[PDB]
Parts: sequence; structure tokens; C-alpha cells
Amino acid sequence: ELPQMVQQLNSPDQQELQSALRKLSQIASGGNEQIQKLIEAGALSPLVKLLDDASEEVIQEAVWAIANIASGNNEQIQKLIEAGALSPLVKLLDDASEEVIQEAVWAIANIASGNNEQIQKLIEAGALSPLVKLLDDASEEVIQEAVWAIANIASGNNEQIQKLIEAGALSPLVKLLDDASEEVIQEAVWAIANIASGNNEQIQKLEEAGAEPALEKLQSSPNEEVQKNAQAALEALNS
Amino acid sequence: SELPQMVQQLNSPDQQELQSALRKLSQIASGGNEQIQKLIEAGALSPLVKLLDDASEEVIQEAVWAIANIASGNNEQIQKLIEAGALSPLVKLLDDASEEVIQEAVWAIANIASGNNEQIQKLIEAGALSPLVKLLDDASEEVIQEAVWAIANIASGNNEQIQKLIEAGALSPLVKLLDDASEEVIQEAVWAIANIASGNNEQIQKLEEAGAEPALEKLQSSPNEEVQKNAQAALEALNS
Amino acid sequence: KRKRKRKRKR
Amino acid sequence: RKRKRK
Repeated sequence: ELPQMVQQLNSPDQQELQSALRKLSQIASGGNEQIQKLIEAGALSPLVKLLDDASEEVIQEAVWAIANIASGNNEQIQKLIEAGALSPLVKLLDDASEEVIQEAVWAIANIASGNNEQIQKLIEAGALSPLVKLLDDASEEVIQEAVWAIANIASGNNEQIQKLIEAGALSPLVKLLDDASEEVIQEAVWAIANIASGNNEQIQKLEEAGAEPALEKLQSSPNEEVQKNAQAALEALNS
Repeated sequence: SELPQMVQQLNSPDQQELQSALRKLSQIASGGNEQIQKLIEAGALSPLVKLLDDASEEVIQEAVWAIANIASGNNEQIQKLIEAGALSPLVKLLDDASEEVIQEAVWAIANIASGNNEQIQKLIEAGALSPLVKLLDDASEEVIQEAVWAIANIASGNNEQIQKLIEAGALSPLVKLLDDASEEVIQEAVWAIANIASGNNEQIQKLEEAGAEPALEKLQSSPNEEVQKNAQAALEALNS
Repeated sequence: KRKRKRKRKR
Repeated sequence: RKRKRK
């Protein structure tokens, strides 16, 4: 029963709370129809409120649940935004533990896979500066999630690409085109290719960041997905 | 309450009085998270950890049992156990204690490993990986079962922690345990392998070199649902 | 790009 | 070209 589970999300007993959270998390990972049941049961507002509580154990499980709800359709992401999820998720990128940060980045990356109005709400919540910061100081595992989030934001409109440039994304993205991991290069090259499809001013900023020789190195890559994006970005730089 | 008196009695010269208070503490430790919290607030953790190095086998056995139960608490309670300096003496019990004490020390470590990634990091720093990996071969079938679960919990950590497990030589004995005579051992081994399979490409390559694919393929047609889901997930990652 | 991963922890 | 992926 979902209504009792939702009620248990504001229970003083930490075991009853954690048990209700685990039950909710399992439902949230079961596809869009299961996510819809959570929305209809009014689970999103109490879930989001758990991002501010004292226990890092509770926050970790709540972030996991939110990240899975964010894998839902755009209307489901919209309900998560309406429940006030973005400001507390962005806040976790600054003061929470590395384990909590990784899950918050995954939630943000999933929200960024939504429509341009949803990417706009992420930008307004202040996601760009902490995401760009993660591209160089965080662990290889967190870098992979951060680049994917940025690649999703870069798929937005030219005004959103401009906000990424202003947040200082180009220098670390160019550096990640020569990263050891192919999965990192894949997202880095897609982000660059998206920025390359922007306006002439944005193309000039890519050239100034040294994208051209970095992209020329990748047009000989064994990974076919990397090769296509590199070629596209290079054709955009030479117009 | 009666708890400050039993904590005081953990330092009693009378061995019957010490054992009685220790037994009282252990029953409270096994009584759930609210009961563990009462032990923490009575300052029981520091004296209990000091008893792991006592000259009495009976005292050590009861103390490790109490510590393992405290470690079954929430993450904040595991943190208090770490802050009480429990990790170094628990890891030490793996190299010099009796088989009965070793089993309870492994169960304590497995519980701590169910905590957050920073707590798994503390276990790694305490040198738990080398003796745990050694227990996958050089131990009784019951100790092997506890050891694989401790390693599976460590494998649930971040990629750098999975890397430490690979460097400790965990992959070869884990793959061997995918076809162990005991279904309970297979269950933990397949979970640990599925966790390692969710790692980076270099880690997936190390799993392939350890011969995980033919071992997991034999587990594709298994009556256990969790084993089937884990075997399939690890195979999907190996062929992605 | 939407992604869903299995939880490593039980 | 198309910017988004799914």
C-alpha cells in the first residue's frame, strides 16, 4: 500500500522511514508506469523534503529514488521540478559527501535529458557552476556523470549553450577529449559537437579553447560514435 | 538506568562480574537500533573495543559478538563504532584468533561494509581486504560464506574500492565460487561479480581475464531468481 | 540521454 | 543537426 508508505516518509522512527524509502526506491526503479503510481500517491513532495534532513543515510536513499523518478518521461520530470527538487539537488553538489554528490549528479543528468524548459529550470537553480567544477577535481567515476549532465545541457538551445560557455565549460571539455576513458570522450565529443552547432560567436569560443587539434586527433578513433561527432564538430568549425 | 553500572563492570577484576555485564551488553546490542543507541549513549563502545585484546577467550568471543551486533545498526551507529577504534582490532582477529572468533570478526566486518563508501574506505585503510580474500580459500565452508558476503558489500562501493578488491586478488577465488557446492555461497559470489561488472572498462576486462563469462553462462539457467538477474546483468556488462 | 542503473548496495 | 539523444 502506497498511501501508508508516503505517510511513513515523515515518521520520527528512522527504521520505519528508511524501510518506507527502500520500498519507494524499488517502485521508482520499476519503469514509468511504477513512477506514475508514486506521483499519484503524492510521494514526490515528501521525498524532496528528505533532501534537507540531518541523516546522510536518508539523503543518499532519497537522492537514489529521485534519480530514478527523473528517468521517467518529461511530464514525470516536470512533476519532480514542481515538487521543488532542483534547488536541494544543486545544493548537494557543494557540501554533501562524494557518494551523495555522484547520485545528485546522476539525478541532474536525468533531469537535463528533459525538454529545453526543464534544462532552463536546471540553469536557473544554479547547476552549471558546480557541474563544471566537477569536471577537474572529482573522481573519474563522478567526472563521467558530470560530463554526461553537461552534454545533455549542451543539447539545449543557443542561449543555454551560452550559459555553459559563461560557466567556463569549454576549457575542461576540450581537455576531456584526450581523457583515458572512451566513455568520457564519447560525452565530451557530443557536448563539443552540440556547442559547434551553435552560433558563430560560440564556434569562435570553441576554436579559442583549442577544440580543432583536439577534434582532429579523434577523427582516427577506433570508436565509430566518437569519429562521427568529431567529424561533425570539425565541419562546423570550418564553415 | 542500569547501563552505566554494566559499562563500569566491564573493567571489574571479578571475571564472573565482567562476563555477566558483557552478556547483558550483548543481549542489548542484539535488541535492535534503539537498543544499540542506548549502548552508545552509555559510553559502552570504547570499553567493548578494548575487550577484543583481553587475555580471556570467553571475553573476546562475547565482545566480538556484541560489536558485530552494534555494527548491524544504522550508518551513524557504524560511524560511532569506527570512532571507537573497532576496525584495527577486528582486522587483527582475522590473523591470530580461533575459528569461532574469526567467524564473528568477519560478520562484524561485513556489517560495517554495509555502511556508506567512506566506511568501506576505513575498512580498506584498516587492511581488511588481504585477510578477507585469503578466507575465500583457506577456511571452513561457513567462514567462506561470511567472507564472500563481506567482499560483496565492499564490491558495492565506488570504482576505486572495486579497484582495491581486484588488487587484493579477489577476482580468481570469486569466479571459482560461482560454481561452489553451496547455493548460498553462489548467491553472494554472483552479487559481488555483478557489482564488479558495474565498474569501469578496465575492471570489466579484469573480470573477463578471470574467466567470469563461462562461469556466469552456466548460471543463466538457474532456479534462483536473484542469481539469474545478477548473472544476466554481469553478462550484459561483459558483452556491452 | 536518459539512464537507469541497478543499485550496487542491498 | 539534432542535438538531443535518448
